[PDB]
Amino acid sequence: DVERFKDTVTLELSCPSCDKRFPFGGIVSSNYYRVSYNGLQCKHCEQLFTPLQLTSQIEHSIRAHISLYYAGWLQCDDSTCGIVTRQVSVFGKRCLNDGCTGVMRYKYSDKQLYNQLLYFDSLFDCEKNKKQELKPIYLPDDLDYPKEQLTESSIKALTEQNRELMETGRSVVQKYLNDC
Amino acid sequence: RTMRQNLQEASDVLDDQIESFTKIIQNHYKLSPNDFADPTIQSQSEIYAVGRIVPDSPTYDKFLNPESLSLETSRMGGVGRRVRLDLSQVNELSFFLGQIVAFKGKNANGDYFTVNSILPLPYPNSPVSTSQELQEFQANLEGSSLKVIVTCGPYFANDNFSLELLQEFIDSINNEVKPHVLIMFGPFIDITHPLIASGKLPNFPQFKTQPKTLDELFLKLFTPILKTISPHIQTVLIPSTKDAISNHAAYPQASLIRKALQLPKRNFKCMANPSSFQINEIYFGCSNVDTFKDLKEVIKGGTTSSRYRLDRVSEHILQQRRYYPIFPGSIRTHISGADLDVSYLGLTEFVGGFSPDIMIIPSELQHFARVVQNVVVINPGRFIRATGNRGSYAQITVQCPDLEDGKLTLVEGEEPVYLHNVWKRARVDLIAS
Ligand SMILES: [Zn+2]
Ligand SMILES: [Zn+2]
Repeated sequence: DVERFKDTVTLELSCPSCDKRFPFGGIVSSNYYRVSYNGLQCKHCEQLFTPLQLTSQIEHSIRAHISLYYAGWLQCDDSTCGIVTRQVSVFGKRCLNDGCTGVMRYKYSDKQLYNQLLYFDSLFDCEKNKKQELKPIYLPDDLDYPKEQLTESSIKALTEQNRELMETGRSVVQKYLNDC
Repeated sequence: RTMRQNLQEASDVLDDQIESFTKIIQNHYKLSPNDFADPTIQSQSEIYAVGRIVPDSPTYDKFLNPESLSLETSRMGGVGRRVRLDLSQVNELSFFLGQIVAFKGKNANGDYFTVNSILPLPYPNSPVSTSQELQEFQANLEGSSLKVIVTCGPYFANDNFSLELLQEFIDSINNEVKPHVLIMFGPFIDITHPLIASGKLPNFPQFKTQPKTLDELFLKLFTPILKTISPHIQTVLIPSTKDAISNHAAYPQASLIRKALQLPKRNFKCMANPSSFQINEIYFGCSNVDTFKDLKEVIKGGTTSSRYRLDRVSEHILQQRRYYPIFPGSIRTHISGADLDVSYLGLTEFVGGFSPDIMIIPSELQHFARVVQNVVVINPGRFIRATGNRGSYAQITVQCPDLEDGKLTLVEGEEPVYLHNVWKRARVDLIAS
């Protein structure tokens, strides 16, 4: 789970009122947002997301990823070549550079897509939120590293208070995970 | 089918396109396979060759010309090798990336294939009907003409969630136009709508319980209005890969699930994207990726350039026998795209090898209806414009089939059958919505 999400990218949410953009890492610390007892709250303007305001963005990101995936970019193995192209030879694995012996692979592999969706799923997984098993959204030297750390007992409580929101966010990921 | 992309399988499909056209060319022009040879190597002799138009570099400039194209051969034809095309001896042409083509020519010196002539791909056959079938169809309609209305999303503007225009339209079709069938193309809830994209979704005071997801937004916003379409009007829904309500965001795209949309069985059918079907005798071919916007021709010649772009593009589609023949498919730059699922391009080929009587491929270009090679080609245009101004829709009115009126053509053979001549009997109006 640790290594599985190492190359996934963050879910970026935008605030409906004030338009500030931020990564959403689950019920975890952040200088941008707070999961309060009545839902996801923007720290810059204090406005609460509604469920539809959150889930429409989850779904939009998912679909951006799925669309990139279907763009079908390919990349060559050979470090001295490396070309990226959407051209597919009738021998698929064969590189289109005259004489290059490298192997071609879909640059967004279906393993990567599946991992990206499983990461999104983890964000809205209550048991994982409570056990604090989610991947951090910030490295320690990041200028936006969170100033306040949440407590375990706050996370437990806040997670149960927001169960319904979480499960509904999670169902939107599952729409595409069972279809994969 | 799941979200798997398998390179071997995708390449199989691309190989098979070249091979199946090789057989179509050989049967049509009555040539022997010994007349076909590998154009990627030097010969002293003129040869026939079939292949796919590809760029001459795999990392290529956005803008191609007649000096920067190659032909890709099949695995059996030329071990899949690609050879640069010398088009200098050919004055009139229209090519595009992914096109399968047939040439007569020669590779004189090893590094170029000089095209001496283009063997045009033959147009696919048209469907036919028996006299009995046409008489039943005549009885169905009780004299009167067949009416089919066609709309295409988006159905609401970019800055609001009003379906007032759709309500006005529904009232009109229920109580004035009274068509037999209504065909509605997505997107219904477009995932790239800017308020949907940004999550700037408001509270709806006209809903007792707010939707929590885009699927619920469809049930509260569209379903109640769609439900008001008269049960006498059969209504067909065909999705877009931009439909938030679909969970299959690749072309070809599985049909929506009607029960999930809570639409009544009495008059709603959900079809695949693409799909082909008959309304009475008329064969429809419907596809919801914007071929007309996306197909970028490389052109030479005064006669080719003086023709209408929409005619040329429709002929390419008929020749290629698939609704979106461009490959690689287009990309919107990442936001959206054709999203081709290459392994299943098979399903996007003309069903039965038949050309449709009516071909409907909605586009963001201006609405149009045109006859090309005896096929009625229709773009109904977007139902509403982004700004909220009136868009358009298409009305198709077809004279009732009559074996006595002459407008149907008897095809000669022991078993007597008739060409629908829909183009001779159909009127298409493009109406402000
Ligand atoms: Zn805010
Ligand atoms: Zn290479």
